Amino acid sequence: VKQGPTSVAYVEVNNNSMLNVGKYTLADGGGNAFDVAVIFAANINYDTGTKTAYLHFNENVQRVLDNAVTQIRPLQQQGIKVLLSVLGNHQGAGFANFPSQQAASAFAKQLSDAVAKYGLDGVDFDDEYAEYGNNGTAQPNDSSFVHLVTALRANMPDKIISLYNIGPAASRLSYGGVDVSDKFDYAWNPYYGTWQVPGIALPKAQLSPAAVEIGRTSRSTVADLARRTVDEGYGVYLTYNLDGGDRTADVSAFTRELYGSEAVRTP
Amino acid sequence: MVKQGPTSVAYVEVNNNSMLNVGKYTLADGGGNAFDVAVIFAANINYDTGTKTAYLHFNENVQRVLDNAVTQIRPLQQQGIKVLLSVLGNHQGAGFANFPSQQAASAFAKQLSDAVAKYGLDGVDFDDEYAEYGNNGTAQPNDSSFVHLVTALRANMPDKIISLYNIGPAASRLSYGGVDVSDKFDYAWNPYYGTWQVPGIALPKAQLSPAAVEIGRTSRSTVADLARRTVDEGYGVYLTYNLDGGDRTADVSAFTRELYGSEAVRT
Ligand SMILES: [Mg+2]
Ligand SMILES: [Mg+2]
Ligand SMILES: [Mg+2]
Repeated sequence: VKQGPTSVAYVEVNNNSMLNVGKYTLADGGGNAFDVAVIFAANINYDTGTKTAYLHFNENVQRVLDNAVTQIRPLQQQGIKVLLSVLGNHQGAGFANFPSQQAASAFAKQLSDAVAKYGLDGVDFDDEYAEYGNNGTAQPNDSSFVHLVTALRANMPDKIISLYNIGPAASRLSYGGVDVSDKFDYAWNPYYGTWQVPGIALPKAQLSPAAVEIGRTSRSTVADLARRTVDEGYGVYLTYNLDGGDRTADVSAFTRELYGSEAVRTP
Repeated sequence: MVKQGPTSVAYVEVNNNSMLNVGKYTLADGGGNAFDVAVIFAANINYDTGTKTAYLHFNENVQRVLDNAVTQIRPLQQQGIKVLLSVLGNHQGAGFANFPSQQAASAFAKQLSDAVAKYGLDGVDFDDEYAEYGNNGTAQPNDSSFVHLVTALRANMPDKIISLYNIGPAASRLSYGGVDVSDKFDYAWNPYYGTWQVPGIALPKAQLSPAAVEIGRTSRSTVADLARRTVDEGYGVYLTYNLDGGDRTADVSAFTRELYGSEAVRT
């Protein structure tokens, strides 16, 4: 019954629980304050012996996935999609420097295998901390990310793929006559506290020019950025770092503008 | 063998890293410092509900760095590197923009100047985040508090450095009662790491850093691009944040090549 744009919440599972995303609803009965929860974050690692990238989960990320039944399914039951973000991890392998289509495809299978095993709704790409060049890896090239996303989308035609619009991967979305922009569901501004339209050939309904960090970004700014989201006709609103505290006022700061309603907490 | 180029600045999170790393990077051509200004991040503004009076608060690590200034600070100053103390909100309602009166703002300013002199610092940096205006029965930001505080502070230290992290309520409230305090600052920089945003402040370009980079997270190519744009366009400051204890020779040289025409070298 809620109508406005799609709300997104990155959660740093190293410090906080995914379930807090589901504790905020709209006073006027519209539904959840948040539409998408993102687990931050899995990693892309490099195995120097085999000279091969692989998907890696730290102790915290692995705990959330292993406990998907208490840590994920309840959000999904409420209607909240859950994604896994993937980040560089200082080992030289990154989303933009796969040496070949087959190599990018091997990684896509690992991502899609993880989405399937743990019942996830999709994946989010964050191309930072890769440290391209460590362990004798190559610098970014023009084809790696297009190959990777092309394979992932073929693997998961029904799942969400989203882009944290930063890093070398973000500027390499077209290769060999294929622009993979329409293979993403969403793209959003990575600079928390600011408004910045992603220059990506995706419709406005799937873009978040605004990005805020709950608990740090001024409530004045949260509200203004959500008002601009609606005013200019955009369809996504990115938030990061919701914790376990009482953020009713922080959340209401944008639910007031996105949905015309204030937020209430479940406990 | 002197260095010609914009003044580079290094925010150091002392909760995790030592100030001394800032002095560990010199230029391969001439041996000047890669970094001209180190900023201890960060002291706090607390409220104290009894007195109803804001006070300068140091956390365990900041207190340790200041108490041990002889080994953590003086070596940098003796190497020619100025050392500033950042001040940040701390969730207790008092912030730089909601002092109720000139007198109370002047009282907090005396605490800052006193601490500058006691520990032999070179000045103070303002970061107006996390204050949580309204907590403990505090007021919302007003138009006068920050002008009063900066006027009193500059009166206390005519010879010291006062810098502005360009974010938060205080950074839009620089004029009141016929007094514009823009020229009372020595520097003002973009808070949005990874980006280029010229502060809209009535300071000369030589005292502005539109560039902001996080060492170890911002891509080296972005570090270099922003450093090149700083020289082009003619700005006088280049802000870096979060230098750690690892070997960041390639990250530092990424900007020193463009700022000063020379690679950096560690130890
Ligand atoms: Mg689509
Ligand atoms: Mg395109
Ligand atoms: Mg700025």
